[PDB]
Amino acid sequence: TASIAQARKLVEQLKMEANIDRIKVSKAAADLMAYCEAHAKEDPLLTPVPASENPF
Amino acid sequence: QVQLQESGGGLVQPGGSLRLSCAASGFTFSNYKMNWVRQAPGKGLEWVSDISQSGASISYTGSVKGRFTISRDNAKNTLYLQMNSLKPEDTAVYYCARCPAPFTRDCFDVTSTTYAYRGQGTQVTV
Amino acid sequence: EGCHVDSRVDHLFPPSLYIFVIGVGLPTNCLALWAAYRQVQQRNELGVYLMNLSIADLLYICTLPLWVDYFLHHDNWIHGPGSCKLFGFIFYTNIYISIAFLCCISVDRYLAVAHPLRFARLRRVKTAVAVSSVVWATELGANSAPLFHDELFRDRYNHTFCFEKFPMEGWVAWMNLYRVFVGFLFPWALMLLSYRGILRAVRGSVSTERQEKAKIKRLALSLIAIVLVCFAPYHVLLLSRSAIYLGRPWDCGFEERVFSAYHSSLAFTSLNCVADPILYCLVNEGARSDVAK
Amino acid sequence: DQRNEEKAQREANKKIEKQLQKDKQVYRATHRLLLLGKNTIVKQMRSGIFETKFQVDKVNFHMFDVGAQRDERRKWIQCFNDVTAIIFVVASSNRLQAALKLFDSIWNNKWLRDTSVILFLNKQDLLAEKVLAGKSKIEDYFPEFARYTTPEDATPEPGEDPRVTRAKYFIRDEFLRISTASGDGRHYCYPHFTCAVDTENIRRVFNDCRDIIQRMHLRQYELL
Amino acid sequence: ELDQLRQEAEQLKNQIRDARKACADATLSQITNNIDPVGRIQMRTRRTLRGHLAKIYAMHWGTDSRLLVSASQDGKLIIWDSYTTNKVHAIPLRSSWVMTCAYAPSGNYVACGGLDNICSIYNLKTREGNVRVSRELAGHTGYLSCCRFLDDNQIVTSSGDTTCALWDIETGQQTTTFTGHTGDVMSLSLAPDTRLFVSGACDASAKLWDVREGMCRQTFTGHESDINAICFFPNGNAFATGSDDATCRLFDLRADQELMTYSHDNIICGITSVSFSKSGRLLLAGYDDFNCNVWDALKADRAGVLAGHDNRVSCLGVTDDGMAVATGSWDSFLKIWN
Repeated sequence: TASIAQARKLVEQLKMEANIDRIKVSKAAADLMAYCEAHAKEDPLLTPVPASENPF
Repeated sequence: QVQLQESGGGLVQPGGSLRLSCAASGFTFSNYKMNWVRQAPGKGLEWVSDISQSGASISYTGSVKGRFTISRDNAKNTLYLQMNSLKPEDTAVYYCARCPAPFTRDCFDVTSTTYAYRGQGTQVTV
Repeated sequence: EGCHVDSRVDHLFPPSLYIFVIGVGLPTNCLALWAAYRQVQQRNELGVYLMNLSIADLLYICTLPLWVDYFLHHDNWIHGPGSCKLFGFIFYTNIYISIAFLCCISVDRYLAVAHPLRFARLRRVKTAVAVSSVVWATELGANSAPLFHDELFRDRYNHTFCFEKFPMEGWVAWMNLYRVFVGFLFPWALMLLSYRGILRAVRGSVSTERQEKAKIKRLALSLIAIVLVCFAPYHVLLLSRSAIYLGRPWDCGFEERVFSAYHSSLAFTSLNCVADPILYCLVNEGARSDVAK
Repeated sequence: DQRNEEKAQREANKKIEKQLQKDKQVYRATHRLLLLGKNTIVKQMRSGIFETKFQVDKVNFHMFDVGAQRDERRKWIQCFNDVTAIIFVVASSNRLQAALKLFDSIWNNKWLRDTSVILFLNKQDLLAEKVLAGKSKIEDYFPEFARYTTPEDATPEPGEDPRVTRAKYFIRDEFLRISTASGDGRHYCYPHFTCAVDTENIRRVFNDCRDIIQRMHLRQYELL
Repeated sequence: ELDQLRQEAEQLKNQIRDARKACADATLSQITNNIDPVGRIQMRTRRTLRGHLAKIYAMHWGTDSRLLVSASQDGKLIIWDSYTTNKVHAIPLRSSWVMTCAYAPSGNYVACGGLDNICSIYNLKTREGNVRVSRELAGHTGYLSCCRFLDDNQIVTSSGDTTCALWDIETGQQTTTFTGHTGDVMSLSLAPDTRLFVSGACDASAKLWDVREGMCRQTFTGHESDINAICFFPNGNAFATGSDDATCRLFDLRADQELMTYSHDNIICGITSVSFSKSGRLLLAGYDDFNCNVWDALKADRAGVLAGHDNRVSCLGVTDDGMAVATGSWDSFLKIWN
């Protein structure tokens, strides 16, 4: 019964995550690429910063 | 998702030779020290048989020495255990456990009360 | 009044051995220096001792070429008296500094292997550098005796020496006794005792296999015996010359005969300058891999 | 303008450096041990981890016992890699196979492959009782015991029946089969026999640690 | 019936798998192959921080990107000045085994935890001086793995008993407990808006949580071994997981699917630490082969190796301004790369 109780909890959780609205991977990756492109300039690791402004 | 779906079962008199394998999916089935763990009625999870990544270092527990033979079909992703001359000592639900990590030679946590990569077993009454 | 000497062995053998030492020991000593510095970078106490031994050896080879020149001209120093003073003080005293640092290495190894759960204040890098500085200062002070006397004693024959008079002075004979005993036998005896204790400790271990114990025995025997095979003839001849000089200052036949010996055993002594790196850094597999890296 | 800030920063750094040097001395002065498998050992020595401090031969030992964690150990066992030794307290009175592969998983772990292990085989009185009487479960779950006999290397200090000695050394060789296989100078798996009445496990662990640090010094000072 | 319960569970699993398949219109490679590769990103060791005695299991950055806190197994918690390689504080912890240390977003507090099942909040801006504990948080059963600050008087802790907990320091008790995992939760990362956090455990699955609501909204199952590190994407609509299967995976929260599998046939060792760059273009990962490997999140091609550690790399974190990367490993060194 305890295992069956865990089973009821699991199926309730599965029902909770069954209704969640989902967007397609195409847009879910296009937005990530857009964010990566937009903030590209402000990233010293990617584009090196001049040594005068570099604290290290 | 990692899944270890067992198959087999059925009542047999002492000396039975019934057997069946798992249905492992979700991983490579070639980098893991998979083994067999059965839970006895009113007893914790203990181990019986073990096989290596390729099928070389086959090791057995005392009670199953000379009784059941372990088989690992890589291309068929089945831990194809063969139970020959079965005895009423086992009467257990059999889980096809898997090594926690790939490309390693240590099954650190296989007999624990809870374990992610164990799967649902099949009761083999005897 | 003086002592007549002559030997073509001194003309051929010492320059050849010294040339070999300059050729081979310099890169090996540099590699040993780098390995020792790497060990100190990893908080290894033996690294400081190996570094100091390496720098002493390196000074020896650095001053070797002028003494090669001195032996090649049939014992004629044509470079100057003050340069003779400095280069003699570095050519000698470096054998003894190297012996002292070998003794320090042996003592550290004994205090570690024999007693691994014991004194660590004397097994710290600060203690190592303090001991190295103390050894350097003490050896230089104890061997600075010739620098207060004169060097470059010209001989009535075609001989102009640098750091040695055949007729011999009393002070140089007493200094030779002090060398032969304190600077050679005492630290070599300490090294032998330390490696004997290390061998006992290794034999007493349970986690050491048969092969490793035999390997350690061979390494310890080599380390103890190569110093002997490289230095003992020179110090034996030094002791003999000094003993009979105090016996008979006027005598010359002894020096006349053992000219070849004394200067062919000074050539042999320089082989430890290449022996020390290839034995204390190159022999170990891990340090060999580090050097290859 | 920044002079005062820099001076105060350097002063604080110097103070912290002195404190860290003292902590360096105190850290290297002590050895850490992990107790796995066990209450008798820690009781005779003197929350997730139960600290235990004891001093033998003027050397401070720091033994650590896990007492509030789950059955899974594949994650938190990695933290105990710098310890001097992992004290494995087997029962060795089917717990035997579970202890055997706990030892095997410790042995073949890629982070404990340099950490030495101390074996103790805690149960001896009930082992003697089980081999003297009962159903003789030792051979049922270990059929090789029938072929195996008392080894000649064994030294029977307790002059009891040969059955207890042969079973004890059978378990010992079962552990040493996986100890030696895929095992070299990195560790040794020092085997020992203990029980409740034993009052000298402190000395055994101390000597084991002495040997471990001796081997580490041999590897570290190029004396091998 | 129990069998009926399992049947319902597997039917729901099949339904969600079919929905995820229907949501996989295109792969990341197809939409990403057109952009320029980031090229070889080689950064040198701009600074080395020495002073730790044992392996470094945790480190964290301050909001100013200038103050650095490191946790190691010698029972020490050193707060470094990255610019001038100094030591502002050296906090001796009661428990030597610490796996997580946290720097408060406004300073004045530093957290630590480990095999003691306790998260210790250390006050920095004291009335007079020195450092002392403010409150000790107890109640977790398993070892603490990763604790991060929400703000003052609110902390989030990850534990090995398959449960994460939300605390308030002033009262000292939990506000919400998070349950639903099967394996030990090993790492935790917060959203930039501090409304959600994702936890990866030893059951090869990562789950997204709601801090106040207190239930798991989504689960992500794409790995094949224990997830050892998690990290939110700068945007907050993605995260990266590193596991023992030597594969780093990028998961999307609005499509609950794996996006990329940064893996190679050469890399056999698992990932210990994962941290994104400021722009998210670079996905730095710390492996167990004594190396940190700089991936490119968009195009799975690997574009950098942070060689220089002689033991396992366990800690990795980019500054809040993305100016420096500090790599804490098991050689007791924090090398700062830029």
